[PDB]
Amino acid sequence: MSEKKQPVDEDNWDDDNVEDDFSNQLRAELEKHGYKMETS
Amino acid sequence: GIISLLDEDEPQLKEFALHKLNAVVNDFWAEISESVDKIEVLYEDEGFRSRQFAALVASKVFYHLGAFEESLNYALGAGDLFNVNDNSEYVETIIAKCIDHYTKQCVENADLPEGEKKPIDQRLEGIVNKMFQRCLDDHKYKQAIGIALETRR
Amino acid sequence: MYEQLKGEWNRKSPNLSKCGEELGRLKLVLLELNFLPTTGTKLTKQQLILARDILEIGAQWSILRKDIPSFERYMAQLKCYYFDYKEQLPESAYMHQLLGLNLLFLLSQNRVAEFHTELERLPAKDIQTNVYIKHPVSLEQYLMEGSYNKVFLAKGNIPAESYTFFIDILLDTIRDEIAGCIEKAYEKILFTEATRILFFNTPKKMTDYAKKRGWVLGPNNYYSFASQQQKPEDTTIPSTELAKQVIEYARQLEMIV
Amino acid sequence: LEEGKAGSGLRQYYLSKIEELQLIVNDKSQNLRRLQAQRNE
Amino acid sequence: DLYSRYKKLQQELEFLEVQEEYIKDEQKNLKK
Amino acid sequence: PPGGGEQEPPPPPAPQDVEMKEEAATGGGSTGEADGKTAAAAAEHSQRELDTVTLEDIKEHVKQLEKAVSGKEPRFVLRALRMLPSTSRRLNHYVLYKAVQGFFTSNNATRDFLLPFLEEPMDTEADLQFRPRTGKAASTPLLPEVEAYLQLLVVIFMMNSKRYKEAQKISDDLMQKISTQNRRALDLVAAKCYYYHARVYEFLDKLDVVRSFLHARLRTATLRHDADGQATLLNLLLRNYLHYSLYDQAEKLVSKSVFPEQANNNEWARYLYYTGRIKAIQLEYSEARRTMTNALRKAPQHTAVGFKQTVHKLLIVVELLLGEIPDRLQFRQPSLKRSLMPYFLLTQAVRTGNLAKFNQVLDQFGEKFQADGTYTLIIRLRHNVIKTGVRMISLSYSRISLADIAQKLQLDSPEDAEFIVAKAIRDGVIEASINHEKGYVQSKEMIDIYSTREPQLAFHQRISFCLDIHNMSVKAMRFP
Repeated sequence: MSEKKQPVDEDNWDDDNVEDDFSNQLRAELEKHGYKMETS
Repeated sequence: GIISLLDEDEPQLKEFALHKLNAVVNDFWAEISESVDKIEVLYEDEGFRSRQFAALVASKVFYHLGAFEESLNYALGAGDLFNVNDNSEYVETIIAKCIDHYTKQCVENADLPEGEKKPIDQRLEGIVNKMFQRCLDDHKYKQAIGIALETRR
Repeated sequence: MYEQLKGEWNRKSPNLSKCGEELGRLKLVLLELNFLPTTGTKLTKQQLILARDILEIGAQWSILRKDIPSFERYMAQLKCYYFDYKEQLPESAYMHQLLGLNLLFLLSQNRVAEFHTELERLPAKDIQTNVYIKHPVSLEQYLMEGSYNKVFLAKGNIPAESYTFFIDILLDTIRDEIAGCIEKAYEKILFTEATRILFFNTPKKMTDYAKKRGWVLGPNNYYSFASQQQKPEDTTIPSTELAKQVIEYARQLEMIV
Repeated sequence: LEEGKAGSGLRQYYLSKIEELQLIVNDKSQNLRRLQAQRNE
Repeated sequence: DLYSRYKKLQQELEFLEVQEEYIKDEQKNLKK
Repeated sequence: PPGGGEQEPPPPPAPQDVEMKEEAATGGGSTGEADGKTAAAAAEHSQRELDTVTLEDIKEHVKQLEKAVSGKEPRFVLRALRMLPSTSRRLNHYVLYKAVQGFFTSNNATRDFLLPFLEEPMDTEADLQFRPRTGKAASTPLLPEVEAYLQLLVVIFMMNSKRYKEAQKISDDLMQKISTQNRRALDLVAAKCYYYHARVYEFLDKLDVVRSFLHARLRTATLRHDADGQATLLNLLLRNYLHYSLYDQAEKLVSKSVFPEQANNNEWARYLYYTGRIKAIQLEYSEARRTMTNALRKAPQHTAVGFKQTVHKLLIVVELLLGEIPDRLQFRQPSLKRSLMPYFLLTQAVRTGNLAKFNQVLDQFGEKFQADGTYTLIIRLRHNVIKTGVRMISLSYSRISLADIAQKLQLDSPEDAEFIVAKAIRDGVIEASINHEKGYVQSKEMIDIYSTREPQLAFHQRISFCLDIHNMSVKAMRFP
């Protein structure tokens, strides 16, 4: 404005929530998905 | 936390208490809002010598809360200590409100026209002509007739 | 000058007669310096520090005598002393837990908004130090669990001090919550299983609960019958307010119009 | 005068507050009179 | 002087007060 | 030296053009606006005054120094002089100094020279009509002067500027009072100046007595004359009262009123931000979520700069405690992202059902939360993390074992497995019925009531809001 308080101090986002779920969980993932095969 | 000091029985602490109130009441006007209910004890007690001044701090906290007629209620039984102060802002606000109340009551009183009259407290009507003497002393002649138009009497 | 004041503090008091005499002795100071707002010359607050010590023990005597209004009065005085507009004062050894006495009592009164605004003065300091304040905030952490059992493990070891009178109130105010929060809704709970939470051996508190709850008392077991409970449908009861809401809703359509 | 010169400040404030309130009510009357001019059109 | 205008400024308050009833009633009949 | 020597002359006349005609056309226009119309206010040059103050506050302010245009500070504060027919000759004197600076070098007098300068409106005797024009001609050098921040010996001149402004404030309270109209143009200035009060007092000492003065002003506005002033005074109160314990929480309930009408526009919404944090301390989110969201949608268009981003920092806090939170990178700003990185990892681990993941973020990133004072949420948010985990596991599993559920949520013991569910049922978190023998926990899915109650409750907000859009459209449509 700049008056008063402030001088004192589809889209891809909806799916980017789920991507954030993929970031902290199960990586992507390829390698682990391929490593779980020979474990048992 | 000065509100809890009102639980003490001796009134000698109550005079010092009100002496703290009126000094810090500008910032602490909100701090007396929840204490109103404890002020009722000091105003309603007849053996309390400072009730006259208890009504002053009550009328101030009701000035902060936006209470008008409610401040008039304590204004009446606040004694001589209330009308003795003509200084600063608080004296004109209360006489404007009290004369508004008084003049609507007097337009009603002239419509009786007599008989079954409403009770008129000597304090609310005494400050009328009493502060009218200011217009006679200052000799200001425009206001002197205005008050007599207001009371209709 | 004046005194003798702290001479009765080390010895404390055998009864409430010396305590009342200590308040009558402090009444003279309250007539002279009153309570405030004397800045000074901050040396005029030295005897106010000496008054803070006997007010701290005035709250220890207010909880010792169990009186509620006295405790909150003396705590208002202390809290205002650490809230005084001059923050430079000699450090009080009781400054820590004297906030926790009123905090644990406040928690016995169940005040949610005042709890959090109590710690608003020093948020980073209460976490890093003052174990006496770290017990009530861990108690709150355990109250969202809730506890119940974790608090029963922490209630064995408290420094405390003077929290004995408060943790008894905390005791009862938890124990009725066992009964309130167990049902609704659980199908059944075995006898000795509830006896593990009520502690004791075969208390009469569970008999009084067999009265208060009611509810059911079964052999070697218990029951939420019947059933889970009262069976709300609610059938035609909500159809009244379902018509009623549409009444004023249509009124809003007519206000357009 | 204290009755007075400064008490007539509240007194005449009733004139200015009534004229301010009435300036709102008169704005609400002006914008509503455009209605009547238009409906008469 | 002061009280004169004090009693002069509620006139248009009441005049426009009945004007509200005026405009409100007239548009309702004008719709018919 | 030749290059810079020839680059010194061009700059100074650029302000000496615009800044000369700026408050002469704006102040001189508001001079005739203040004599009549004076409706409302409006005084549209008051809004133009906001634009002008913000105009110099980017470029060029007042000074400096610069050894060129520093003579404008005594220039505009001199020569009222005195009555309007005598002011024509003085308006010409302002132009004579342009030839003085064009012929010889310009004279610089500031700092200790400002004491008689600020007292020259009192020496001229007098303006004499417009206190706000003298308050603007005295403040306009003083307001950007705070940008020096030299802190030595000129801050007591800022105290003298509050004293001189208080003289102009005694003249503001005594004069007029009946259709004042100087107060309504001065309430913007009493606002800005009081914010500059707190600005200067933040660099030295908090103001305990200036709040006594401020509250005298505050309560004295009601009822006699308050237009736009008290809305700002309440925010002055709230601003340092939110930073300074205590009780100020319930102080707002006795102040309201509201106070209507909301002004100035966004200036009211930020008030909703301050009280949003306040009402968050009472743990009520439903009242807090709306006041937070309204703050952001009611504030256009920026820039600048970071406070509009911080209000959003605290916006999603109450929603995180709610348990229902949208992903916050839709509001992501290139200047904001870099600031909330630690904070963003916080909400990232909050929405998850892992408790250890959440306890790590407080350890590593608590150092940033100390500066924001946001630890008030970090104690109460744990309740929401456990409630989130149990919600997930409730809908995602038909029948769950209480002993086997503790390993995933690091619940660590069998006993609290019953406790979380006990309060979950008590708060209506899960409808499942639990049997204690082993014990086990079974859950059931009930519906069909569903769209009976929930959509009609939303419709009550939807339709009322749509008819409000209709009323607000009719209001601005009927003006022509």
